[PDB]
Amino acid sequence: SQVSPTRMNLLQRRGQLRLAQKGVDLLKKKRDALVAEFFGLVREAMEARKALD
Amino acid sequence: MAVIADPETAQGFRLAGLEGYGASSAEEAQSLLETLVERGGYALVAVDEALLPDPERAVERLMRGRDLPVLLPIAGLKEAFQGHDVEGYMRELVRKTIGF
Amino acid sequence: PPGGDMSEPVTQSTLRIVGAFWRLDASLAFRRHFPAINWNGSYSLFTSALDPWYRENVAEDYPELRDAISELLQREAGLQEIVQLVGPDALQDAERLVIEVGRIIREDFLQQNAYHEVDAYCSMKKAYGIMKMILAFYKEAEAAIKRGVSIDEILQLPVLERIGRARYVSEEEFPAYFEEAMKEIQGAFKAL
Amino acid sequence: VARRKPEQFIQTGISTIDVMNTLVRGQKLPIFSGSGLPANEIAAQIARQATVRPDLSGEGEKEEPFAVVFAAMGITQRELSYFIQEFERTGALSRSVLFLNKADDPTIERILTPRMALTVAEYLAFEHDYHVLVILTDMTNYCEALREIGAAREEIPGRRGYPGYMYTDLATIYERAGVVEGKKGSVTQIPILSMPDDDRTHPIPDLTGYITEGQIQLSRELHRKGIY
Amino acid sequence: RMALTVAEYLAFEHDYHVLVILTDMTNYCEALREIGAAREEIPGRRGYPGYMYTDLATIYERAGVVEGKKGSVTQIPILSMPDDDRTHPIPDLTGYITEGQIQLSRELHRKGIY
Repeated sequence: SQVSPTRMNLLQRRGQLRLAQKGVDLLKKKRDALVAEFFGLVREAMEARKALD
Repeated sequence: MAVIADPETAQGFRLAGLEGYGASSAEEAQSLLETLVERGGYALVAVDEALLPDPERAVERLMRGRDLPVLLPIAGLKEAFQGHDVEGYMRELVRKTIGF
Repeated sequence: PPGGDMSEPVTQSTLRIVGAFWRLDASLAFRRHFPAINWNGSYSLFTSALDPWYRENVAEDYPELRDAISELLQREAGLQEIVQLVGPDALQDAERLVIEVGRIIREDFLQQNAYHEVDAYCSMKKAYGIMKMILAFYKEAEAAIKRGVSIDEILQLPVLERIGRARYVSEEEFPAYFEEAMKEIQGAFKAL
Repeated sequence: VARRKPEQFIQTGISTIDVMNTLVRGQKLPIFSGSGLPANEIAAQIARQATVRPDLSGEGEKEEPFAVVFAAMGITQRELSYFIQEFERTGALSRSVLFLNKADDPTIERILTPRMALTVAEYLAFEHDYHVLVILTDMTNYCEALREIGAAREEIPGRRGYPGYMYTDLATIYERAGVVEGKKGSVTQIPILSMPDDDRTHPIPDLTGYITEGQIQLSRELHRKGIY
Repeated sequence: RMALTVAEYLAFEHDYHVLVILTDMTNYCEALREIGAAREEIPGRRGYPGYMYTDLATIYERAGVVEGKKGSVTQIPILSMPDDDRTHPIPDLTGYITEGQIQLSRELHRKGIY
């Protein structure tokens, strides 16, 4: 069918890992920042709301 | 604008602060809601929890993106209504991020 | 092995032949709480056939403790991650319960020193009571949240401290400290 | 030194070649095509649409014969009749020399017969001053016969069961072509591969890279849309 | 092997302290292979020899302190890999007898942090 090279490509699939394994390390505490501060705005929202409703 | 709720509370959108002439007409006031927002040229579209749009998804699925003039749940009726605390907290955590 | 790989002969042969693999993690090590054994990456297929001979000679409820208690780590592994990111106080009282017990498992039943020889000497009778107390403290934790007992005062009980002083004696003071320590749990959830 | 820069372009009947690569006399265009993608079939399309350009090059090129050569290294029953029936459809059958090989015809002569035929090309192309188009198609079945000597004998497999004398085996074949500086004839050879899958470490895509300058690839992605 | 045998006599028997700094192990290991291939020893994984181990030991094991002899040789070998990947012998081998590894960052060396 269609299949990729197996010694040219050897060099790229080792480098797959360097990009992947390191890549997903930082992916974790990234999104955590935005979602962390988000909470603040949700709580704080109802502050004036309840009062003025 | 275009804000509508119960009759008594609809009165004051008829004045200033807010613009409006409707009230209820359906479950979520579809008769007015859909037809109106199609143009979307109104200064604000706010649908109160006096109608209660259970499928806020109907408008989003149809609009296919627009934060400009789209319902904002408030309350629209008085029973010492300040319950949009305990409601909004659970409405956010359940579908977006980790549950309560 | 050079990577940690299984596609090398030596590993994928041993792997079936010998029935247990004891992986220690680098992170688990660096904080100074020994052993540093990473559980999801360890296993012992031996345990099955030994469960008869364990309870027979050692203690009757000994197997009953091990298997049961391990559920702590499992519901704690996927809990720490990013679900208690917002503090445990903004979560359910059943998902709190996990870190309340969590204290005793991590400061008592996993903390040890290779620098102190009065805690590193361990035997059946010492380890057995430690794992035991954490069963009897979950049984009382969960009765605490069914009565709506605050998580401020349960984390400040004398009960937790009573475990801590009984890992600083090898096995001599252990019997007398189990007389007092057990019954102390009993009257500190009943003192509240 | 006897070779001199190619520049006399022909119509292959696909705008795509005559722009992007702009195939000219004396030049090779290997048609990279994996397995599970036809290339014997679609090659016949080029083979019948081929026609010189004489009004744009400032001189006649129809004045000196445009004969063509074809030659298979190994083909089936259906593709045998399919070829002739696509040469009978335009009458491009006339003025051709066909040194076909089949899969039931000697397996030793899949690699002997190319070498033979190419020295019957040199005679009508260079010494009778004809523009001869050579098209050699089915270059795996080549490699089948090549394999046999590669390893069974004294010769060793220097890459992928084929001899280590591989370099020569792909040199006398491929080298034939190039515009002469003292003849006005030429051998324009267009190899059409059936190289294994989309691999580039396989002997075929290998050496072929370095060799040609101009090259074109066909793929299977647009081939299932049905575009040709 | 030359300066190896001289070194023994430098740091243990003069009480001096030597620091052996080797560089480029790739060449050391290529040349080796040719020698062994004629003694009827088969080359190893990713062509690099398997009789490497023994021979590589003998250079590195004249390192470590010695009882009563204060002076001893400190070993620092330096070797090359395509991107510091562990998918051939050159690191594996080494990495059993020697302790630690100290790899090089692309970010750093670009910015000229040495």
